Amino acid sequence: MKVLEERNAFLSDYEVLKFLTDLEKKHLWDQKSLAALKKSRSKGKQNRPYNHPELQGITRNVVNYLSINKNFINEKSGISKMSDESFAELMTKLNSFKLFKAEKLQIVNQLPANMVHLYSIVEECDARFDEKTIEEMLEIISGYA
Amino acid sequence: MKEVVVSETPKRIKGLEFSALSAADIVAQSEVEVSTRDLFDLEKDRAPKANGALDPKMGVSSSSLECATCHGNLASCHGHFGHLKLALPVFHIGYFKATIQILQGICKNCSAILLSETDKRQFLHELRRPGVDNLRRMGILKKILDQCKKQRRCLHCGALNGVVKKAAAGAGSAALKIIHDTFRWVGKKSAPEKDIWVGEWKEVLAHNPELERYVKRCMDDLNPLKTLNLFKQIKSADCELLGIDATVPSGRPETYIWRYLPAPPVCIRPSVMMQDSPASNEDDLTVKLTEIVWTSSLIKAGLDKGISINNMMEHWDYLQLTVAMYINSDSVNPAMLPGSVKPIRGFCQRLKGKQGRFRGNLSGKRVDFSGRTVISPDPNLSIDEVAVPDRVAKVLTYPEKVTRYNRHKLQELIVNGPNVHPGANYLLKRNEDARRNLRYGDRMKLAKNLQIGDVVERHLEDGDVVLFNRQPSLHRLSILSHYAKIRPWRTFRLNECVCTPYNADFDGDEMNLHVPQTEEARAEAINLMGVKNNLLTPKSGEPIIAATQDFITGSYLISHKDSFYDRATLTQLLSMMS
Amino acid sequence: EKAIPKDQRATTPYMTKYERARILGTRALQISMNAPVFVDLEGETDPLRIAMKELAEKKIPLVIRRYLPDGSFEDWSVEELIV
Amino acid sequence: MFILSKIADLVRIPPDQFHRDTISAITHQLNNKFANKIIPNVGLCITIYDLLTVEEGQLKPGDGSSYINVTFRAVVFKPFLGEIVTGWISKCTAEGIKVSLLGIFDDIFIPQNMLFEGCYYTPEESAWIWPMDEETKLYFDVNEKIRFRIEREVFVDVKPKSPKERELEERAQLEEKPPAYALLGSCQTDGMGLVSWWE
Amino acid sequence: NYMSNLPFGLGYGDVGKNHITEFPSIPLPINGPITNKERSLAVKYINFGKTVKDGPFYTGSMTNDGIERYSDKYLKKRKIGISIDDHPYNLNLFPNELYNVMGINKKKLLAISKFNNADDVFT
Amino acid sequence: YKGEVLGITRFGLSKMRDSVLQLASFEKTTDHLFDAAFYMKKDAVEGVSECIILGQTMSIGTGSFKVVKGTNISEKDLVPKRCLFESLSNEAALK
Amino acid sequence: KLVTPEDVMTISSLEQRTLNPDLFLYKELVKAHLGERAASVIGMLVALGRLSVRELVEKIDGMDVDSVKTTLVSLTQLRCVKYLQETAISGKKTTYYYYNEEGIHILLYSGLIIDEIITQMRVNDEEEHKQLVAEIVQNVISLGSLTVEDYLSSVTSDSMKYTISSLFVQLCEMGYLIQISKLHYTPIEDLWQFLYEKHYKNIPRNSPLSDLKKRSQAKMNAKTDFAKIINKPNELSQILTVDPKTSLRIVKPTVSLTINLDRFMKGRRSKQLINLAKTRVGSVTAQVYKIALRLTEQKSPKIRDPLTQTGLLQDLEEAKSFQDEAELVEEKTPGLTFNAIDLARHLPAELDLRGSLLSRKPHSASLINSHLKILASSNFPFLNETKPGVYYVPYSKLMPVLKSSVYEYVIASTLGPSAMRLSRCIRDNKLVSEKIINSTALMKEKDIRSTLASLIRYNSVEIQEVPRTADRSASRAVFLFRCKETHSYNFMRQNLEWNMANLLFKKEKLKQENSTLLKKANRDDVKGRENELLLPSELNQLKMVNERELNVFARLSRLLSLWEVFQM
Amino acid sequence: TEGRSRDGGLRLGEMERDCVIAYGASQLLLERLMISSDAFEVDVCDKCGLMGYSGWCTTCKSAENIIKMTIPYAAKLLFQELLSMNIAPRLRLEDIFQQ
DNA sequence: CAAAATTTTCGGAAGGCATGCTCTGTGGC
DNA sequence: TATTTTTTTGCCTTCCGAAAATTTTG
RNA sequence: GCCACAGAGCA
Ligand SMILES: [Mg+2]
Ligand SMILES: [Zn+2]
Ligand SMILES: [Zn+2]
Ligand SMILES: [Zn+2]
Repeated sequence: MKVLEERNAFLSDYEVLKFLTDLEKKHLWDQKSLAALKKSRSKGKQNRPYNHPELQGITRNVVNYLSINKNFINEKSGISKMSDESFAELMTKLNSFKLFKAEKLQIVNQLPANMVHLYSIVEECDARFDEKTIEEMLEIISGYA
Repeated sequence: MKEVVVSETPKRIKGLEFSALSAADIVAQSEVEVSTRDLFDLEKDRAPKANGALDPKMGVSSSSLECATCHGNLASCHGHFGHLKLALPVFHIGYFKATIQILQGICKNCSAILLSETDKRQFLHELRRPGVDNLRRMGILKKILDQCKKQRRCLHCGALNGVVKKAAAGAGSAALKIIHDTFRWVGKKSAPEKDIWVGEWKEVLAHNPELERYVKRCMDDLNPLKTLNLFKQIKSADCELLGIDATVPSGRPETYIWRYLPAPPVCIRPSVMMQDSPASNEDDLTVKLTEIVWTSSLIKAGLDKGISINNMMEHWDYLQLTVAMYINSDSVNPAMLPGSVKPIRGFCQRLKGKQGRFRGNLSGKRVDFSGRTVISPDPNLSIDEVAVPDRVAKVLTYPEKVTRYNRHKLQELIVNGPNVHPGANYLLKRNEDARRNLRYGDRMKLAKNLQIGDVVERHLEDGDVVLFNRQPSLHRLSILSHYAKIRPWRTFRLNECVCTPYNADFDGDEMNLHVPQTEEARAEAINLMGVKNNLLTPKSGEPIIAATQDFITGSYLISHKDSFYDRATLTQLLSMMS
Repeated sequence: EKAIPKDQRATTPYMTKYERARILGTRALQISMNAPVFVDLEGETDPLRIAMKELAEKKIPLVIRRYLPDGSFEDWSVEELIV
Repeated sequence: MFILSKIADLVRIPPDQFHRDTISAITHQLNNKFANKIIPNVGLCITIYDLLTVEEGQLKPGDGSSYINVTFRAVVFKPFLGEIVTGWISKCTAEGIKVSLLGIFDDIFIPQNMLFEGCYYTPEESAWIWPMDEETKLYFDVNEKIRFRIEREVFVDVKPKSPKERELEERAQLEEKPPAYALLGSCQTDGMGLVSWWE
Repeated sequence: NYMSNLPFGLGYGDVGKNHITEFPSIPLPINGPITNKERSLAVKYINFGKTVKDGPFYTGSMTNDGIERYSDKYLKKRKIGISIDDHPYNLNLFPNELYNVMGINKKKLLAISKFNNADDVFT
Repeated sequence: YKGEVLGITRFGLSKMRDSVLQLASFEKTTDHLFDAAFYMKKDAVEGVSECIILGQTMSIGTGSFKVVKGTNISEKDLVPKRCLFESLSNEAALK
Repeated sequence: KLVTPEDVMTISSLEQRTLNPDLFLYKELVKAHLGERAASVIGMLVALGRLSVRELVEKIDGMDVDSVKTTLVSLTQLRCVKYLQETAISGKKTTYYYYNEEGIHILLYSGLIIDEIITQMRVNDEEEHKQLVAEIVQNVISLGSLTVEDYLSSVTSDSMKYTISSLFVQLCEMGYLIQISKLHYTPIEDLWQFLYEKHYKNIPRNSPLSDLKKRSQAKMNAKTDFAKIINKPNELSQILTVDPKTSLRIVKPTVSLTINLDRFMKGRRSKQLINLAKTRVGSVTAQVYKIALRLTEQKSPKIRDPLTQTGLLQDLEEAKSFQDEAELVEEKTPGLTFNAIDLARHLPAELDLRGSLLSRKPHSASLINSHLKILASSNFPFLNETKPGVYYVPYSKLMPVLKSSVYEYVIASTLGPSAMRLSRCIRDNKLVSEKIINSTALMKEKDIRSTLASLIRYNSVEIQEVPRTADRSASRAVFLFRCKETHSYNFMRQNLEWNMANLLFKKEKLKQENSTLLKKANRDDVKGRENELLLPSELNQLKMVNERELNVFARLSRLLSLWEVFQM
Repeated sequence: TEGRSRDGGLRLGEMERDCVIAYGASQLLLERLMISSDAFEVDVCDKCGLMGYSGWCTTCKSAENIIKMTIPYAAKLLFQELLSMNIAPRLRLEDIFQQ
């Protein structure tokens, strides 16, 4: 085991969520799939889920973590409802602004609606953006693109 | 979560790097220092003694004790080393000739090699060629030694160098002594060392004239301590010309002089139990180790309390002889020791001969799943078939792994049991580690619960590949591969067309039957060592498996010109051959 | 970089006896560990005879990597080799 | 938060898995070896993303399993420095507070030095108090949603002890270890702490 | 037996142990307390070791992440250290094969250290 | 083949063969082993005898080649997957 | 209680006892001052002798050609690597790199060198020349060799530049700074081999002289050319240049100056002789001897004759010629002989000489003559009389006495005064028996046996076995004892080298263990404010670490005072 | 063991080993002389070459370089005997697969 | 040129080595 | 304690004075 | 049980 490169690419939470939901659909790991025949149905024979418990546990934990809302008054995280077209639109909107790759990645991962959260993600907001640009960015992130 | 990724890579052996252990390497691998002569303490029902030659930390010799280092029984313990510090250094009997060769190439006054820088550079250039093999290296080193012997006086100092040799070249303590004749090449040129020598002897002869007769034989002796201190100040750049690689810390001449003796694990010198319970016989290595401890303690106590110098040197020589017998018992006469006769089995005696490690346990060794039986003829067998007795086939087993293609067969074999011949003797489950005997189980629940990865040791049945061997193996056809048939008459049976490669005749001959336990070995035996694929000897390509006596004569009588058969006799003969 | 291309293969195209023995042993060991077979086995249970039937009509998925003394090797498909 | 790591590995496919597709078998072996495990000096691996190059399967003499040299990109959980993240408080100590990312990684510790200024811990209520203003009735209650900022990524060795020191320790236990991956949170900026506080 | 014969000086009680220590017990007289002249000599040693440690000829042992942040500005550079090819070499003292790595046509700066007058070792 | 007539003896094999364990297993075991230890020679495990002694496959007969199982993975099946964030993000507007 | 082999391998120096003292010392010094790459190169050169760049690349794992070339440049600038360029018969040219003890000893003696420079030129009066001399010598030692123009390019004050130039001239006049050249980078043996072969070829072919006559003539020509080449550094050829403004002597600008190790070792030998004379003849007479040795120090004979390292001692006649030449140069050198009048001008004001002598039971010439006659009439040959009133130091006859005295007193301090008595007893009558020792040296027989058994372990006493049987049995043979000087001196030199190397290894291990705290404490803002900016526990650890480092360096200096006598 | 009175096994001597060598059957020789007689799983250190116990090297005092291998027990016995004779047969290991 | 140091030759002593496997019985600590 | 036999044969190299031969000094 | 010794089998 050798690590050719520590960082090959950056993954947003949307990409990981979509990939793991596709993996759960492929391996029949979704809550609907287990509710169908895994429990409370007799005809579970000849159709079996993927046996690996460790991967199933970690993918369930990750999908539960990325599914719930990290930024709310207290139910969905928004990236679950987001699609490829909305992601591309959000990329096109945020690329026009005066932001770095890490800041854009954190904006995608967390999707702020609170104002102080957007203060926290990008540092020296007052020394880089005026109130109009900050309000425009908050409007862009508000609709989840 | 928190587990770290483990990566195990399969590996083989690329090579071996022979060397000698330094003091730090000997102590580092040690687990206890042997500092007690007594093997057992009489106050604890003859338990092994702490810091002794049979210390438990060095392993266990019985099946009831614990190692107290790895906490394992006799089966699961690899053995651990101890170390023993000698009071004074002694010469290594194995490296004695190497020590003499090193001393013959260095100045005995400043430990510098007796070579000019031009010759040194030329010999290093010869030694560092890309294509140098062992023979060329030994030749270059011999030339270096011969050139060093010709150097009458050193280069860095003006010291006179004589000839370094053994004291007597025999089989006693004098055979383990090095003398340096300094004034053998002096001639009549009035060397300044000769003036000091004659001044010394004039000064000492005024008090003891009786020594005057012994002045001629008096030479500069090289005791192990002086040799060690001389080796300690050898420049590392000159070690390559003496045959030693100085790039590693263990590549120094002083490594080849005994300072720390590695006491071997007791798993390689076990105490042999006898028929008498209170007493257990000990290996010769352990007794010699205790003797070495006793002599070194005696030497140290004599150094501390100031015993006479003759006794000191005598006990030093006794320690040298004891370590020499501990390594090679045939090197020195046991009668020279005060205690002493059958010579002990040293480490050299365990490695050489037909009964040693190499020719008795490494090149050839006892194998399992083999049988030996008298042979008798059987013409009805095919030439690639040997008949095994039913009794032998119930002992020699083949481990078949349960697959999707042979589950029912192995279930039937498990049900049949160890007594009925088409059966099995042992079963090893996939998740288990110890095979279970089928002579005690239910034998019906085991068959029903036969998994898809279990290994069942079934009896030798028909079609099994067996190696058939006659012990005077002269050519490769003396061991072949046959298909097993099972017959009830307590003898091996092979076709008489096959007894010619074996050089075997049925007048009391016994042959051996090996059963390969691996699919790869089975396939290799049946495809490369088969009787069908070995019908021609590789000596000349001529057939070796063909008609023998009583088959040539019958064929000649059939094919004789006055042999006429009607249809009844013809048809009977044709049914007889098929 | 040590792989000789298929066009410039210089070793013999015939399967040696050692290659046959090693191939049969490897396939028998694989079958003994519950590998799928590509033949219509007629009640055979021994892995060796199944491997022999597999080699009989060239239905075995292995290649021979023949190592030249210099270091370069040479990949030959078993079905390509002549037996 | 999540990055892609390119790793070369040697996978052992057993001969009973030959009926499966080779990509699926390689991915299954890689998930046995790597999933939900700590890659040293890299982080925590989630799932094998994809395979880039696959070599020919080499066979060891004496085993029918096929060994394949496979290069793969895998999704590994590596929060970079300065990235903020939301977790749930599991337990609070005198030295600091412990937060878990909902079962993914329960090894995040926020100490006193990087926490809110003036915070103090009192055992009876089991929470940390931050005197921000006159309305200082704010508690770092357990099982609550906190936001923090990653400041240090610490790796320690998984070096085992001596054998004898292992049986004696096991015998004493019969009669806590440093995690190989850990992160240190911080609360040195407004907006960290409880998410409901900055509503 | 190998055990019967004993030297005259020794007895049975004092032999059979073989405890040779691994630790020496004969010290040189150089281990006395330090003096003022020796203290000045020692701080001269320390100063020379430090000034060779950070000099142009060190050749030492044989978090810079690729991520880009706005904190890169307002962050100063560590040090513009002197390299092996930034020294006024006397080319008559060196072999011809070493000319490639010394930068024969480059900027030449002589790194001259300043002597520390006080014994700045904290006691 | 070494330039001279060696002979099939202990002395001849001591010059022909540079392996240590092969010579040690024939004759003069202790002398050869101690000479190897003193001269610190490296013995490559390539001969049949030391392969038997160490218990691994010899390089003659069935060990002169390596059996390789040809994987059926095409290049088309090994295309990199979609990495949306690193592709759609650009830093043209800083700089 | 019992100590495990784990504890022995951990807390003791058993792993370091298996290392050659030369290699261990050189590698430790280079790793302490330079980096680990230079340490690897120096260690490989010590282990394998001379090597090429390609051989160093192929022998050391983890270094390529450029890295090896860079570290060879770094070592060559500090004069830690000698080199020789040689051409093969086929025409290929190869550079072979050696190791020289000169640069490693410069690294080892650096603070002692700075202290000797500071003390020797009598700048003890005030402070600014203390600063300038210390900084220029430290820069010269640290950079290996530097030019004066490049040094003065960093100074902007004209008066400071003038004082620095004058101090450089003062250093060059008294021999401490010399001109570096390819002579200091070529081996002595290779130079003598080249000269001998050149003078052998210049002998005409078919000469009437035989082979031995040709060899003798070539040896004579090689010896005179070698003497000229060796003494060429010391002719003051770099100082003859005068500045464009008159009445000022300056060192040449483009010349490269280097520190002279031979002059420093001459000073160390003078200090050792003063310390030896302080134990035999008074304290005022010791001061007179000190002034005499400081005066006749620059022109004194070198510590080691380079011709002795050329491999020429295999001929006994060459050994006698070297001894006679040494006895000639120590006497007939014009600057070595001195009178009382010569020493009268160099006496200090504090020295009185007035009431120091009693004839029967102000810097005058008679009192100095009386003191020098006390020095010359002592048992140790501190001074000798050629003609009456003229004195010279007998360096050929005084230095074995110094070596023997230092060796005997080291044995006295370590193994006891009885060890001194036994060693000197065995030395005085050369070959002795146990009974003759007991009669001649009056002490108990068991004490004699124990003491000689202890002395045998350190090569002090060698056992001569005289056998009285056909087989050399220890019971029937008779054992005499002799004392060989060279074996014991070499053994103790190696022992002191190992102790110095082990001390440096312990210091480096301590610094590597406390590296974080030492890096924190040595920062620019932290320094000078350690009490304010550091915790009390870190302050106490820094206290202990610095005290231990100072003790290590003090013990190193004391060892160096005890080890250079056997390098004489 | 030796002899049918101690339920012993038959000896595959030098001549039979050499005949199997002449046939070219490497796997059969490995099975007969290692698998069926004295196979032994041992710890080998990759740095110092010496063998260890329980996944631990007593010389380096670390478990980083321990590798599981299978050798004949006679080889381990020979290595320990040589180590008792001041000979160090340090094994050097390499990967089976070229990678 | 003949003494004298050096190199090569020539004997005699000293170790090392000598088929494979297999089966019993007896004796001594 | 001291009288006192061998119980295969052939081949081989290394060591080491002794002696012959050659070189080298004076 | 260990160690030697002795005999025997097959070319
Ligand atoms: Mg017969
Ligand atoms: Zn154990
Ligand atoms: Zn010498
Ligand atoms: Zn190790």
